Amino acid sequence: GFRKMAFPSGKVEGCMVQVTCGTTTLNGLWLDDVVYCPRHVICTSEDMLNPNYEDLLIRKSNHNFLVQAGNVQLRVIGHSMQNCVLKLKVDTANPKTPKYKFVRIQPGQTFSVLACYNGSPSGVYQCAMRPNFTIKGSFLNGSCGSVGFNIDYDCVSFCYMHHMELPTGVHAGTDLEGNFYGPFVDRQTAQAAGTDTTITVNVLAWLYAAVINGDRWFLNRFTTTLNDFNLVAMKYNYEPLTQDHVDILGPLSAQTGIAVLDMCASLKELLQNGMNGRTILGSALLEDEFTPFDVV
Amino acid sequence: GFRKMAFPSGKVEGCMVQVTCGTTTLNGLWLDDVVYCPRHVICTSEDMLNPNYEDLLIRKSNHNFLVQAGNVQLRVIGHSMQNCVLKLKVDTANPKTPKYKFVRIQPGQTFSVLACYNGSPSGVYQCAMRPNFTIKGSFLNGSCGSVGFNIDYDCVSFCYMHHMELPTGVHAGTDLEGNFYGPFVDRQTAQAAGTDTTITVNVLAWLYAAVINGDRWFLNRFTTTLNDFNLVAMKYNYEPLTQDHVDILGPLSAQTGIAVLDMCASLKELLQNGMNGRTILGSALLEDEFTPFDVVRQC
Repeated sequence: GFRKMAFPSGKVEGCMVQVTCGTTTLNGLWLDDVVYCPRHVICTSEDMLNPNYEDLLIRKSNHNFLVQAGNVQLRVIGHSMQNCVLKLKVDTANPKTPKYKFVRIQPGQTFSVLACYNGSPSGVYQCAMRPNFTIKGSFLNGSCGSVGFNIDYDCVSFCYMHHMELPTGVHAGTDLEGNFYGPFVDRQTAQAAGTDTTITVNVLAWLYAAVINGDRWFLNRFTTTLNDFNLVAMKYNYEPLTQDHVDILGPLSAQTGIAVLDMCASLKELLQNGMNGRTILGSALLEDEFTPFDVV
Repeated sequence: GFRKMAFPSGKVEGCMVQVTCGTTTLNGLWLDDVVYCPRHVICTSEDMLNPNYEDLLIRKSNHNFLVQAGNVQLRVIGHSMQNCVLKLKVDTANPKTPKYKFVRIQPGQTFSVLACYNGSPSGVYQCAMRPNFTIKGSFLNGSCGSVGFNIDYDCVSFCYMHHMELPTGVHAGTDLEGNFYGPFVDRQTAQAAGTDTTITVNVLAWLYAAVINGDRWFLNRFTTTLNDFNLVAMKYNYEPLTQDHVDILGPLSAQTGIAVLDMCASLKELLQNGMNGRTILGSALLEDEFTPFDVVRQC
């Protein structure tokens, strides 16, 4: 918990391509002989109020789509839709295609984002899917989109594709089968995310991290109960805690000797009172974007 | 300036190898037909207090060094020391060598770090060189080193190579010509970094970013002198502002309508009042790891 690290992006950098239809250019993902991108790329400024993606797409032809892989143009030989992602079939398969799978994550899980600006991968950052199903991303100077992923050995797990900025600085998107995370639609219309909350089990995992790293000043002699803790949590805008969360933290409790409900008592008192001038793990903020697995 | 973003690491990943000497294995950088790595790889555990690097190196021959680029073994055909870096000549140039250059940075400047854990690249993060010439990196689960860079257009600027964790959590290292940043040496003797101060010019550039994104609540009607600002800033462990910092921010004060010394007056009030509970650019802390250059790119 020293610093929020992202996975190295190299395996993903060679899958990014630019996709143009009309005036709209944005980022696509090129795997085997298929390019994936948000289906809203076929829309024009006027289509976006309330489009019929079915209709507009049947009126589209292969030569309407310009796909650039660097300075190499890819010829589109087919297209289909799968929920909110358009699949463009291309003449050539990507020789840089890594071992990969598509997965869907849950709120509270973390991943790395390779962000597009000005038509190329330009930034990488680590983040978490919020409980309101948004991502607190960087959108400055707009964007050309982004892809979220994890690396598990040689295998890349793609878990997120960006579709839109929300009125707040946050982002919403889909998994790679085009299913949205959260209660959003890919139209131009009033949409606001639900209330965000702090991800409690990650905060706990992060305090476990500090104790391992020697920061121990917040421990106290007391315990609490799930029910007593959860009533305090809801008051402070923190997610409830379940027996599953307790189970998942069990390794950290057995390694450290601090029971989970004993550490919840520490977290309970940190809410009500605060850090004063002491810091945890060199940070004076409560971090909730480190998962248990991340602390390892 | 919402998220601290790092540069995509791929051009650097193709350059990381693994140098072994005796029982020590750590990360090296393979550019053209040279491998660069910390000279202390030739050190026995006994030698770390008072190592005689010239004595230790004259006693090595080329096949003492084991260089592995993933699965391939590279063959060492010569070696030389250049300050605190070992240069290992190998018989095959790296076919993945990017356009690159070696630059020495100054404190306050930012760069991305590709961190080696368990013999391979495994994490990437963005940081600044602190004014005491250390990095608040991340040291855990058996580091094998790291390499710092910026990417501009398509050229990689390599600026940092990690050598040691200091007894604090911070890390210290050299540029790629082997000169240490700061007053450190590559021996395990008592070394302590000077006080870490806040990089005043980066906070100001951040604040300008926040005005540009429409946050204005911290602004006040006052202005200050440079010498009065610096007198107050020092009592909070903020670096002093120089005239060069003022000029460098000029672009932002033009775009924004707020003079530099106007914005300093607002920073003075923030330090005196705290943020209450409010936030700037989403942050509840004053952020000092974005440079004016970083800020003028996004804004």
